[PDB]
Amino acid sequence: TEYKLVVVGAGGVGKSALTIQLIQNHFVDEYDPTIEDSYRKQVVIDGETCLLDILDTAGQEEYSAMRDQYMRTGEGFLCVFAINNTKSFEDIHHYREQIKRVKDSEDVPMVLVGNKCDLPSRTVDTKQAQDLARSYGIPFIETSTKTRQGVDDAFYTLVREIRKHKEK
Amino acid sequence: TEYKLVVVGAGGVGKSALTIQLIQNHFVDEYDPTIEDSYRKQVVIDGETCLLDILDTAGQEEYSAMRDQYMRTGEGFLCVFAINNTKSFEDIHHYREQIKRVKDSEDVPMVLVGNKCDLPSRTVDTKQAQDLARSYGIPFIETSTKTRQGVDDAFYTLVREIRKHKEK
Ligand SMILES: Nc1nc2c(ncn2[C@@H]2O[C@H](COP(=O)(O)OP(=O)(O)O)[C@@H](O)[C@H]2O)c(=O)[nH]1
Ligand SMILES: Nc1nc2c(ncn2[C@@H]2O[C@H](COP(=O)(O)OP(=O)(O)O)[C@@H](O)[C@H]2O)c(=O)[nH]1
Repeated sequence: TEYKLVVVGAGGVGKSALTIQLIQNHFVDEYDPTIEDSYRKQVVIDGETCLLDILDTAGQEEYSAMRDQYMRTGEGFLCVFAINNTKSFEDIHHYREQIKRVKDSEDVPMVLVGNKCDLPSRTVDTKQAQDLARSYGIPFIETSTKTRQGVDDAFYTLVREIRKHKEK
Repeated sequence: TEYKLVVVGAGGVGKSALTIQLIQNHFVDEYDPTIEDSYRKQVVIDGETCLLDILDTAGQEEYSAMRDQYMRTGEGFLCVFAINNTKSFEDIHHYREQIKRVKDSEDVPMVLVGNKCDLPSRTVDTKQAQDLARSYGIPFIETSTKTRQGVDDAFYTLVREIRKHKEK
């Protein structure tokens, strides 16, 4: 019964960087003698075993058949833009709308993430993003994989959102 | 109407290299005024529009929730090992068995691919792989992304296998 987390957003916003850094600080080896080699790696976030996937829509993924499958399988979504990329922020709404459509749900656990908050070349203000998150009813947090600001908190917040959804 | 191709195999066998090289030689821009920016990139193989996905089970993908979803969505599978990696050849059968189980089908279009055939350090003989492919009833081809040997033929053969399956 793992929690299934999906990281979504425009190309180049830092989805891989965020996910790698999370794994780096939260993976453990678990003994499980029912599997071939007797040990498996898992990620534990806020007490929950989590699966992690990245949904990219550009580049090689312009050729993928899997977008809607990622949206159906994911239980909560980190919706990532970069604070120095206005287009990436503008693209968020499309992602959120597609997820809601594919999941046929108005209550999907989500956290809005403004990554690269170490950069001095900001074009998306914290207030713009907070306003967006408030409209959606979801948390917003700024992150940087360079300084580590916010990264753990973004994923832990998403886990708490999934947990509250599952307890409904 | 798109043919959905999935490249599967152990980490490091060359799945990304094969897929990138295929895209490089077969992508086209298509005019489509129904979509946002009026042009979309597509891959055309043997006259068919194809979608391309890579199923990796190790590394970051040890944490993925999506393996069975890739297997359900894919219509044909390139099962890739490397000719200098005996373990990757040994791992093929497990992949094939899982695909058949998930798809609940004895007739799944597949091609067996022995990649890195430019390398002089061979530990998997062509006969070993041909014997495996014959048992499965599927084509086998050796490829190299370094010399380009076989790469186009592997994907074109898979498209023909899917086509014949769809005409049944
Ligand atoms: N300054 C800065 N660069 C970052 C940060 N996170 C990622 N990057 C860089 O942004 C680029 C894109 O990151 P990547 O993880 O590949 O993005 P993805 O395409 O969304 O997976 C890379 O060069 C990363 O080094 C961050 O918090 N700050
Ligand atoms: N010599 C040789 N190396 C290859 C070939 N295809 C891929 N490689 C290398 O093998 C490594 C793994 O390739 P990659 O595509 O990342 O494998 P994947 O993990 O299966 O996606 C990389 O260093 C590639 O450069 C090939 O045909 N010949």
